[PDB]
Amino acid sequence: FKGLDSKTFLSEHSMDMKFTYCDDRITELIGYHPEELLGRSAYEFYHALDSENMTKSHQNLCTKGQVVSGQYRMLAKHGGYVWLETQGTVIYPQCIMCVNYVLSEIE
Amino acid sequence: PTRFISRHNIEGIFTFVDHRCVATVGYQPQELLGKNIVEFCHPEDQQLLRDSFQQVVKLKGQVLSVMFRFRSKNQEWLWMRTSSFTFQNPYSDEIEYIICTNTNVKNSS
Ligand SMILES: O=[N+]([O-])c1c(Nc2cccc(F)c2)ccc2nonc12
Repeated sequence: FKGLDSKTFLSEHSMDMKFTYCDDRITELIGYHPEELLGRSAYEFYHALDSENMTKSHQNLCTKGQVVSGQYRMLAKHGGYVWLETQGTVIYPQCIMCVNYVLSEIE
Repeated sequence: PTRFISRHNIEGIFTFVDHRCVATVGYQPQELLGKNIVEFCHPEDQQLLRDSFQQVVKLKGQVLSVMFRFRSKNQEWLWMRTSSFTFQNPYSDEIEYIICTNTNVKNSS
């Protein structure tokens, strides 16, 4: 069983969703080292079945300034996916600041 | 734009600091963690900063931005624009904390 703090990680993105920062909690959860995400679009990591929903969430984030993503699956480093939800906020546009919380174990 | 992320409790104490702080304000994360952000704030701006932290928790997750002068590791006053918002994991009733993006900006126009 994991505490609340331990299932959350912060990330920062340019407006095209490319990672510009990720906190190290992601390693313990999903396997990635932050340095290996940098410059990659978050879209590369969404499950195919969530791509249209996440495109819509990104559009809402950019037009409203904030969004809660709803549940989606992020591809884990060593295979499989984790369920997540993300609260996104645009910093003014300068960048996107995401609070990502894991909803499941790796599947 | 040089910027770094920090997390604070409601009182203003740094509880997480992104390593980009070194390039932005010259301190290591370990020199900021456990200290209040107001301890680095110009005396003219300290109350504005306190009041901003007090209000952001009432704004339902909207961003509140504040400009203030931050004392760099060189003991020089840098203009910072801090954009803050509260977060609480919706599956819990944990007390909100504050997430900040801190950017060195110009005071000019
Ligand atoms: O813009 N974004 O970068 C963004 C997200 N990024 C993200 C952050 C962490 C993991 C992940 F798979 C994706 C995740 C959910 C989002 N909903 O709107 N934008 C989002």
